[PDB]
Amino acid sequence: ISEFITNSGDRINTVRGPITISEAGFTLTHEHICGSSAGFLRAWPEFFGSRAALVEKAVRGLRRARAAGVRTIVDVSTFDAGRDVSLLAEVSRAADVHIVAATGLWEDPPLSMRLRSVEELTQFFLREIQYGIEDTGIRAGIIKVATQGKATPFQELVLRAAARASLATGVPVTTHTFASQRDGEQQAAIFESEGLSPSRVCIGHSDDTDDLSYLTALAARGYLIGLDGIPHSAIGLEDNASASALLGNRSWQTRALLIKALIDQGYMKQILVSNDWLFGFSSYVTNIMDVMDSVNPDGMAFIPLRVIPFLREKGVPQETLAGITVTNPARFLSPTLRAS
Amino acid sequence: DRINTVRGPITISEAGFTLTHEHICGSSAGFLRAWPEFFGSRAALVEKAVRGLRRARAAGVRTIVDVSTFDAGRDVSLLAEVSRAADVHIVAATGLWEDPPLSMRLRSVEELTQFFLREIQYGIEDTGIRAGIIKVATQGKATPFQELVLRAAARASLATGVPVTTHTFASQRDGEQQAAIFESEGLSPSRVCIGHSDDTDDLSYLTALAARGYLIGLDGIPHSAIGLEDNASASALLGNRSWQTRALLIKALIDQGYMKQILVSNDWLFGFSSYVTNIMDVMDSVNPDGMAFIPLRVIPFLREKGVPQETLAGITVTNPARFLSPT
Ligand SMILES: C[C@@H]1C[C@@H](O)OC(C)(C)O1
Ligand SMILES: C[C@@H]1C[C@@H](O)OC(C)(C)O1
Ligand SMILES: [Zn+2]
Ligand SMILES: [Zn+2]
Ligand SMILES: [Zn+2]
Ligand SMILES: [Zn+2]
Repeated sequence: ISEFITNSGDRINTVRGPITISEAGFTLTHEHICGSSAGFLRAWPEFFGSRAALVEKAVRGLRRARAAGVRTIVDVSTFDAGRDVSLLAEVSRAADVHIVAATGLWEDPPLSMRLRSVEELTQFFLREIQYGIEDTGIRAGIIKVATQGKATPFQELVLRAAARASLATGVPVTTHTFASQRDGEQQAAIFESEGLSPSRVCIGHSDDTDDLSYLTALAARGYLIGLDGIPHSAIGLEDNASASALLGNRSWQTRALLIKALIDQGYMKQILVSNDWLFGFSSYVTNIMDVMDSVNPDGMAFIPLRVIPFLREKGVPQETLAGITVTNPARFLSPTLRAS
Repeated sequence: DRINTVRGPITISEAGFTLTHEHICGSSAGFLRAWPEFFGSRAALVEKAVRGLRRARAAGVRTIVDVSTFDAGRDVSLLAEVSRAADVHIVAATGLWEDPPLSMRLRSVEELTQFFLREIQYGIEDTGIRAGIIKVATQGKATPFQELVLRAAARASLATGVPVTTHTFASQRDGEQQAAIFESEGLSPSRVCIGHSDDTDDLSYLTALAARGYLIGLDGIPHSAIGLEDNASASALLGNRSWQTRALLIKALIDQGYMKQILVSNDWLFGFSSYVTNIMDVMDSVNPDGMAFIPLRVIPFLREKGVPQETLAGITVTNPARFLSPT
């Protein structure tokens, strides 16, 4: 019954305010409006043509995803990935797509973050969840963290501060991994040393690897497996070294078949899927957004328009695909009880 | 004729006594807006900076050059607010310091030139406030990216006439490599201040650069960890040379004939988030005068050493105006 109930119930924070869990609907759990650096969009909007050009590009892209069935995206851009929550709020309103904003730290923290203690980082993450981001009043609904191989000492602090903020607020944790180095195992160990429940943790970029034994072992422990970069592929772009380095040479079909493999091995309930797409991208080489758009014009609509029909023909029932894209994110994003 | 400040353009005669290397807040891009509670609050930081700039003003300072770049967390709206409430001109900076994020580190020399030009010719962010100086940095041998920033700074200076000021590891003679790269771009040494030059005691390094026409930034005079020897982080940042030792380098360059090329400052701040947490309180505990340290302590020290008032006015008024005046 309660799955049909919109006008009451528990709540997820978005850039437009709280929404009920049922309103979230089809949710992409790892996306970006703009992948940048802190303060960069405000200091140099001409890098993106203009701020207005970026807004208009993002609103059209979100409308394309919405027409394909998407109702919510989780923007896992942190402070140091140049998250501008005022941009998210504007494009969410214009496109009528819910956007959940993130706290945490990604792979480019400035000195003012790198020098902080685990206690200080915990207060910063709590601030963005409990008080709001900057002076906007918009509260983060997820905590994003990152490793790229064996964790640095600072990255361990970030992982611990994220676990502590999650336990205190109930909001979930989502991670960036170097999947081929099995980063999720060390992340899991640190999270579990802090008492964090695996069901509150998504081990991301897990479709970057073909090692099913690594993925199923994490899923068997209750971790969520983020198969979040399905359209990332430089096939056909072999003469472009920067695009090949970033997007890899594994096909989207290979990445998507990992979704079916986890389903076949009984781990449907542990799967989250996404595109890891963006509408602006300044933290890499200059032409990269144009290159990515030439590869995947569907943008964030790639999961519903391409991946779902591909898995359907492979025999995955629609109800299973709806469970992965609607129910699984709703359980992930719904805050748990605060500790104490 | 005019110098751009955070309150708009001013004429050369309005600059007056000018501190040429200062910071309202040493931070990181976006950090003040995202975590103002690190500084107590934004309002507390404003109040502290206004009290400090008002004390400097009462001591005779009329202008400071805030050499905080994008990646040092420059918030030009903060600079404008504090400048207005203390009635002290503030010149803002473009360029890049020692902590550029990926979106900067990945850019070409042409792209960086366009960014520096934007902040000088158009304005910083959406504020309409234009930079009046370009800040660059090395810490020993330049990284490949730092070479790009030095060349972009030279190109922006040549296009606009605004000067370049540098951060050095002075004991590694970084000014020599900076000079080499600048001159390979056709930049005049008279448009360049080699900063943190009081961090070294090698007079021959400084005089050779000044004999080539460079300006010499003796800009961290009150930086000293004397009395803080049990504090490893303060000692590493501030050094164990006394302020008197740093100030005597001013007199030495005067005595060697370079008074027209000396620029003096405090390199002080009112907030400081890019280092260890307690550092601003520690620094304030050894120099309560803050930015007033140059007029209240260094000036009398040099006057007792026999430096005439006309020479000290030349260094603190004439030189900064000549340096900041475009082209
Ligand atoms: C800012 C984001 C982070 C991660 O999702 O990688 C990509 C390349 C998509 O950039
Ligand atoms: C932000 C400023 C930059 C440079 O002047 O170093 C100090 C330590 C004084 O911090
Ligand atoms: Zn990532
Ligand atoms: Zn991402
Ligand atoms: Zn410096
Ligand atoms: Zn400085």
